[PDB]
Amino acid sequence: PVWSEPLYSLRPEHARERLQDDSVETVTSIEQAKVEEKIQEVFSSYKFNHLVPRLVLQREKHFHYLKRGLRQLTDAYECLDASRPWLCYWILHSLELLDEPIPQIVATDVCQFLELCQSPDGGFGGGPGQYPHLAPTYAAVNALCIIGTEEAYNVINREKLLQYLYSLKQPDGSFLMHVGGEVDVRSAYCAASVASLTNIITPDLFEGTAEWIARCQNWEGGIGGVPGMEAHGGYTFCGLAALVILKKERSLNLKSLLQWVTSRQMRFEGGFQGRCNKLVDGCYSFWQAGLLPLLHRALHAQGDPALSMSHWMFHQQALQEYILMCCQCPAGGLLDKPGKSRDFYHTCYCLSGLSIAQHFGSGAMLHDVVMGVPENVLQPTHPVYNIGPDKVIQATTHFLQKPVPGF
Amino acid sequence: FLSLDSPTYVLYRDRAEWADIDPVPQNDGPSPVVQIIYSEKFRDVYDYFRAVLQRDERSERAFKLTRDAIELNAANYTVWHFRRVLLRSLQKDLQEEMNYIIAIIEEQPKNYQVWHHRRVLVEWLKDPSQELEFIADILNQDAKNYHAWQHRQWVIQEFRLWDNELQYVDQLLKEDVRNNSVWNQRHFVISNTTGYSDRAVLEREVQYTLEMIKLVPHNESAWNYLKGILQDRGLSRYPNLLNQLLDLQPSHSSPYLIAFLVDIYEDMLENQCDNKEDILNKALELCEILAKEKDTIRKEYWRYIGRSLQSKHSRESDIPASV
Ligand SMILES: Cc1ccccc1S(=O)(=O)N(CCN(Cc1cncn1C)c1ccc(C#N)cc1)Cc1ccccc1
Ligand SMILES: CC(C)=CCC/C(C)=C/CC/C(C)=C/COP(=O)(O)OP(=O)(O)O
Ligand SMILES: [Zn+2]
Repeated sequence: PVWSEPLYSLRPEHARERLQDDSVETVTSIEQAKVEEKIQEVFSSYKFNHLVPRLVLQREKHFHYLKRGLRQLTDAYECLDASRPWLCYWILHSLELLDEPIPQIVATDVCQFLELCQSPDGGFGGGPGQYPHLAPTYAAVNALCIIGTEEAYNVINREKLLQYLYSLKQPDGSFLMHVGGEVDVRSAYCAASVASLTNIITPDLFEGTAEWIARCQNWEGGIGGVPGMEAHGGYTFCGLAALVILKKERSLNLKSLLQWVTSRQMRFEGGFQGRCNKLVDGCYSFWQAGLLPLLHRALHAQGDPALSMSHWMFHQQALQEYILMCCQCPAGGLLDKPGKSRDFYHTCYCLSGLSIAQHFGSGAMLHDVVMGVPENVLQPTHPVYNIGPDKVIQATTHFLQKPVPGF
Repeated sequence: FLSLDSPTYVLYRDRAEWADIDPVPQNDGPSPVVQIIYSEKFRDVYDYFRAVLQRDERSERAFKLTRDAIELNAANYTVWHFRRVLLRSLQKDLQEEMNYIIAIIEEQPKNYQVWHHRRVLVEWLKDPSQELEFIADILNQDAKNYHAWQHRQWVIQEFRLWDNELQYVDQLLKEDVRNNSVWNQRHFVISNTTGYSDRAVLEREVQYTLEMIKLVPHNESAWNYLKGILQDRGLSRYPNLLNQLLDLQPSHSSPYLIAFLVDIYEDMLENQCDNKEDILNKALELCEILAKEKDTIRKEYWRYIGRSLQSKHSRESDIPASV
C-alpha cells in the first residue's frame, strides 16, 4: 500500500516502543531516554527534511578509512599500542566483509609485522617486544587466517603456541589471559579459537574448561566474566562460542540463554545492549546477535523441530536499520551510537553484525534479507571465529595436515 | 617526582640522570602496518621503557619510569608486569603502591590492568580492609562499573566479608531500582549466605520483588530476578504466582508480565498440569499478542515459542500418524 512505511523504525506504531518510566525517574531511565531522543531524531530526520529514506552502506568511504588505517594511525590510537594485532584483525576483517581484496604486498607486510609480535616462548604480544597475551594472540591468528596464504600460516609457531596455552591453564579449567594476568571467560574463547584453528588441541588441554564456562552462566540466563558476575554480551559470546568449539554447548541451559539474548535487543533502537538496563551499542550487533546463529546450530543439533528455516531469532530488519541509519560516520567508519566517534573496533563489529543480520544459513537452507540498496549486501562471516567461513575451512584443512605437536 | 602533566615535565632524552642509557626504538620492521604516529612524549617514554626492559634494570629510576608509561597507556600489560617485578625486587612499600593504584583507578576505572594490579596488591598484603569503601566510592561515580563489581565479589568471597553487603545492596536499589548490577549482587549475596531454599528467605525475596514490580512495572531487572529465583525449582511449583500476576494485568501490565505468564504456562504444560488444552491455548494466544502487538522486536522468538509449545503439548502431539 502507498501509506505503508517499509522501514520498521519509521512506522507510526514504532513510537509506542519508547521508554515507559512509570513516572519513576532514576539514573538508568534518564540515560535511556536521552539515547532514545537522539535516535528518534535520526529516524525522523527524513520526515522533517521531507525526503524519502534511502539506506546506503557507505562502502567507498569505509574502504578509504580502512585502507589508510591498515598502514598508519593517528595518536588517537596510543591507547591501543598494546593491541596492534587487534587493529590488523579489525581492519582486515572489515575489508573482507566489504569484499575488498588484500594486496599481496599488504599481506606480506602484515605477516612480517605479526612475526615481530610473536614471542619466542609462544603466543603473540600487543606489539613488538611486548609479552604474549591471549587477546592479541587470538587477533593475530585470525588476521593470518584471513590472509590465508602459506606464508601467513607459516608465521605461527604451533609448538610454542601449545606450550604457551599450557602455561596459562589453571587447575579449575580456566585460563589466565597472560602470565601473571587476570582470568575470565575471554581467555577460554581466545585459547579455544587459536587451538582449534591451528590443530593443536591435545586430549587434556581443555579438561575442565567446559565446566568452568558453565559455572559462568547465571540466574539471568547469560554468561558473566567469572562465576557470580552479571551476564554480559561479550562474555556470553565468548562462553558459547568456546563451548561450540569444544562441542559442549549442552553444558549450558540453552533455553534460558536464548531468552536472555533475545531480550537484549532494544525495542525502540533496534540494536542490542550488552546487559539488562544499559544502553544500545553497535558492537553488540556482533557479540549479542552472533549468539543467535550459534544457538540455532546448537538447538538444531538437538533435533529441535520448531526452528525457523529462514530467519535468526532476532529482528534482522530492525538491527540493519539501526546500523545503517545510526552507526555510520559520513566520513567513513562505524560507531557505537550517534554522538560517538568512529573507530576500527566498531567498524569491524558493526559490519560483522550487519552481515549476520543479512545472511541466514542452516545447512542447505539459505535466506538473505538486505535492507536498503542491494549493494549493501556483505560477505558472510563465521559466527564462531568472526572471519569468512571460507577462511575458517581453508585454515583448518591446512593445519590438519600437520600433526598435533607432541603427536 | 615529575608528573607527566607537570608544566615543567621534561623528556627522558633531556634528563641528566638518564644520560648513560641508550633508548631503544620500537622495531616495527622495514614496511610497517597499523603504525601509530605517537606523540613525542609517548615515544620518548616508551623508547626508554624498552631500554630498561631489555636490560632488565631493576632500579628506582626504572620504577618511576613505569608510572609514566602506565599513565600514557594504562592498558600496557607488559609495563604492569615489569612494575610488579620492580615492586618485589626493590622491596617497595606496598601501602604506598595501594595509594598509587587507588588514584589511578579513580581516573581510569574502565581498564582491566588497574583492577588486576589492585587485586595482586591485596593478595600480597593479605589486607582487604580498604576494599569495600574504595569500591563503594568508584560505584558512587559509576554504579554499573563491571570491573568494580567483579573486584567486590572477589574481595567478599575470598575474605568472607558477607555481613554488610545485603545492606549495601538495599541502599543501591533505593538509589536506582533499575540497576541490574545491584540485582545481580543481591543474588550473589543470598546464594552464598542463606541460599534460596530456605522458605522464609525465598518468600521475603519474592514479596520484595513483587513490591518493586508494583512500583515500577516496566523495570525489566525486577522481572528477571523474580524469574531467576523461581525458575530452577519450576514456576509451576508455585500455584499462587499465576493468579497474583493475572491480578496485576489491569493496571500494572507490561510485555514483561505477559512474557512471564507464558513462562508459567510453559512449565505447567511440562509438568502435565490439569486442563492441558486450556493452558496451551492461553499460552499460544499470549505468544501471538507478543509477536504481533506487544513485543514485536522479539516476533521471531515468540513465534518460535508458540511453535514449540504446539509441537509438544497439543492433544495431537502424542497421537500416532495412523490414528
Ligand atoms: C574487546 C577488546 C579488544 C581490544 C582491546 C580492548 C578490548 S576491551 O575488552 O577492553 N573492550 C573494548 C573497549 N573499547 C571501548 C568500547 C567499545 N564499545 C563501547 N566502548 C566504550 C574499545 C573502543 C574502541 C576501540 C577501537 N578502535 C577498541 C576498544 C571492552 C568493551 C567491550 C564492549 C563494550 C564496552 C567495553
Ligand atoms: C575475544 C574478546 C577479547 C572478546 C571481548 C568480549 C567483550 C566485548 C567483553 C566486554 C567486557 C566488559 C568490560 C564490559 C563492560 O563495559 P561497559 O560498562 O563500558 O559497556 P556496557 O555499558 O555496554 O556493559
Ligand atoms: Zn561498543
